[PDB]
Amino acid sequence: TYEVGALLEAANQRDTKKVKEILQDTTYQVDEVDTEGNTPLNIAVHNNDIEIAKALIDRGADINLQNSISDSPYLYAGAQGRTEILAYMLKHATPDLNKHNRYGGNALIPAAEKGHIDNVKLLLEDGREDIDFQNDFGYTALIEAVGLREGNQLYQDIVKLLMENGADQSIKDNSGRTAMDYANQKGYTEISKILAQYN
Ligand SMILES: [Cl-]
Repeated sequence: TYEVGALLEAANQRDTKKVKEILQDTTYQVDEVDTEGNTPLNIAVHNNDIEIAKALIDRGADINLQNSISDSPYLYAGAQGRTEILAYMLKHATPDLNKHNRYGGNALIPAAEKGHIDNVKLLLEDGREDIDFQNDFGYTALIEAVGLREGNQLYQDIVKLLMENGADQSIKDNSGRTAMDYANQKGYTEISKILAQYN
C-alpha cells in the first residue's frame, strides 16, 4: 500500500533497511522515477550503495533504464568505477548494448578515460562490449586513454591492458587521428613505446 516514491525516498536517504522493507512488498514497482529520470537503482549506483543496488537488481530493477542525461545504472557503474556493483550486474543482469551515454559511448570508453582499470578488466573479461566501439567523436577507449589524459603510469597500464586484449590501434577518430598520433604529439614516450610494440 506504499505510495509511489517510497522507494526513491528510501534510496535518497541511503536507508538500506527501509529499502529491503519496501522490497518485501511483491507488488511494488521498483523502477519508479524521479524528476531527473533516475530509478532507485540509479540513485544507489550514483551513491555507491552496494547492498541497496544488489537488493534492487535481485528484485528485477532494470539496469538499462536511462535517466535524463542518458545514464542507465549499467552505463554509470561502468563509467564511474563502481566495480562491485558492475561485477554484480555482469553476473545477475543483462546489459543492453544498444543503449549509449550522452556522448554516444558505452561503459568501456569512459571507464578507460577515467582510469578505472578494474572496470576495464571486468568489461573485457565478461562484458560483451566491443573493444573497438567509437563514441560521437570517433574516440575509442584506447584513444581516450591516450589522448584525453595525462600519460602517466595508470594510463600506460590501461593502454597495455587494451592492446593485450586486441584493441585496434589503427582506428582514426573524427579528426583523423590515431592513438599513436596523440601519444606522439603530447610527448607521451612510454605510451608511444608500448604502442610501437603492437601491430
Ligand atoms: Cl563516451
